[PDB]
Amino acid sequence: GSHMMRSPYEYHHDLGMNYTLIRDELIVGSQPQKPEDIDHLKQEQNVAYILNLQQDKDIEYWGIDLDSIVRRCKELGIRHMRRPAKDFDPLSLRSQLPKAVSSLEWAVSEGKGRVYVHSSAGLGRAPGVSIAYMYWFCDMNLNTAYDTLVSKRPCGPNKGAIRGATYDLAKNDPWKEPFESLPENAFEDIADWERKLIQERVRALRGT
Ligand SMILES: OC[C@H]1O[C@H](O[C@H]2[C@H](O)[C@@H](O)[C@@H](O[C@H]3[C@H](O)[C@@H](O)[C@@H](O[C@H]4[C@H](O)[C@@H](O)[C@@H](O[C@H]5[C@H](O)[C@@H](O)[C@@H](O[C@H]6[C@H](O)[C@@H](O)[C@@H](O)O[C@@H]6CO)O[C@@H]5CO)O[C@@H]4CO)O[C@@H]3CO)O[C@@H]2CO)[C@H](O)[C@@H](O)[C@@H]1O
Ligand SMILES: OC[C@H]1O[C@H](O[C@H]2[C@H](O)[C@@H](O)[C@@H](O[C@H]3[C@H](O)[C@@H](O)[C@@H](O[C@H]4[C@H](O)[C@@H](O)[C@@H](O[C@H]5[C@H](O)[C@@H](O)[C@@H](O[C@H]6[C@H](O)[C@@H](O)[C@@H](O)O[C@@H]6CO)O[C@@H]5CO)O[C@@H]4CO)O[C@@H]3CO)O[C@@H]2CO)[C@H](O)[C@@H](O)[C@@H]1O
Ligand SMILES: OC[C@H]1O[C@H](O[C@H]2[C@H](O)[C@@H](O)[C@@H](O[C@H]3[C@H](O)[C@@H](O)[C@@H](O[C@H]4[C@H](O)[C@@H](O)[C@@H](O[C@H]5[C@H](O)[C@@H](O)[C@@H](O)O[C@@H]5CO)O[C@@H]4CO)O[C@@H]3CO)O[C@@H]2CO)[C@H](O)[C@@H](O)[C@@H]1O
Ligand SMILES: OC[C@H]1O[C@H](O[C@H]2[C@H](O)[C@@H](O)[C@@H](O[C@H]3[C@H](O)[C@@H](O)[C@@H](O[C@H]4[C@H](O)[C@@H](O)[C@@H](O[C@H]5[C@H](O)[C@@H](O)[C@@H](O)O[C@@H]5CO)O[C@@H]4CO)O[C@@H]3CO)O[C@@H]2CO)[C@H](O)[C@@H](O)[C@@H]1O
Repeated sequence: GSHMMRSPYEYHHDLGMNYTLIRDELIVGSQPQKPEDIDHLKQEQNVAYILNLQQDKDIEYWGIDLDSIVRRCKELGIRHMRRPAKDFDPLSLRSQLPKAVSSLEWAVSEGKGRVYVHSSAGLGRAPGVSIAYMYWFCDMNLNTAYDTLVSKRPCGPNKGAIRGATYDLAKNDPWKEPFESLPENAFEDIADWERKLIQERVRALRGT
């Protein structure tokens, strides 16, 4: 009916799982709600991996029977991966970014089909993870990676968290140069050695 918009971006769980193709290897969207959403993704999008960024309490709140989703994945040869991060929490997204990205980049490199990256709405966590991936592993800077995502799938993923994760992986002696004491554009882009260091540390998180 008639209604003021709660916030700038709203999650309409009642409209079913939604998603957006961002690059050919990479889909970002909301939680699959049923085993049938897995079949959809296999049949329509050649998805061979699911990266789920939700906590257990998210999954309980949204009433999802994750065991049956995961069972369907196994039946269809899809690999289902969990890397939880807190909802509405940019410091949690930041802390978990490197592990989440290692799972996504591993899957893309394995090459069996597309990767479906999701959180609850795919408005916060999953877009952040995807933007970090395109920045660190697809030879862009942070602003270009950010716009690649939000121009296709509008939302306000937290840029500071991604930039802060880039610092966490790349900066020598952080205690000497705290993130908060550095110019705001710091680590919006990276030198070649930094890009190589970040990639080595991310790939070394594989299977951890
Ligand atoms: O109930 C929830 C569920 O949660 C846990 O399982 C999840 C797990 O936490 C989560 O990471 C993910 O698992 C993914 C992973 O993120 C992906 O990256 C991918 O892992 C493969 C990896 O990319 C490959 O490199 C390969 O891993 C090799 C390593 O390269 C080797 O070095 C060696 O790793 C060992 C490592 O050196 C040590 O530090 C030590 O940490 O142990 C490591 C392994 O013992 O071996 C591994 C191979 O074992 O192969 C990986 C492919 O298998 O794919 C993973 C998905 O399978 O998602 C999980 C699912 O939610 C929890 O652990 C579950 O029990 C729990 O049910
Ligand atoms: O630039 C625009 C916009 O960008 C940013 O907003 C983004 C936001 O930060 C990001 O987290 C996301 O927001 C999503 C959210 O991730 C989704 O999950 C969905 O939210 C619904 C959620 O799934 C439900 O569980 C429910 O949340 C309830 C909780 O169940 C309650 O417990 C309570 O949680 C509060 C908790 O007690 C506190 O500890 C703390 O965690 O705060 C929590 C909430 O403040 O309340 C919430 C809500 O009342 O219902 C949720 C529906 O609201 O949908 C969200 C989008 O609507 O995506 C955003 C956009 O990309 C930026 O941060 C903003 O400032 C900026 O305006
Ligand atoms: O040897 C490697 C490298 O060394 C030298 O570069 C160093 C610079 O000389 C030194 O000044 C320092 O550069 C700073 C810069 O001073 C500072 O302004 C900041 O740069 C900002 C820009 O000011 C800002 O406009 C924006 O840049 C945009 C850019 O306009 C746009 O064209 C596009 O390409 O993307 C950019 C945004 O991603 O933001 C940047 C920062 O994000 O920060 C710099 C910090 O490093 O440090 C350099 C360190 O190497 C040589 O001059 C150089 O040619 C050598 O290759
Ligand atoms: O505004 C006009 C500006 O233009 C010219 O600078 C340009 C550089 O010459 C050019 O190379 C490019 O800068 C790149 C940079 O080379 C690249 O290394 C990267 O910079 C990163 C650092 O890698 C990263 O470590 C981090 O730097 C921190 C640093 O760790 C910290 O200790 C302290 O020094 O603060 C730094 C933050 O400034 O962050 C930056 C990323 O922000 O990416 C850079 C941006 O693309 O572009 C420069 C600007 O266009 C002229 O040389 C210069 O004199 C003029 O000021």
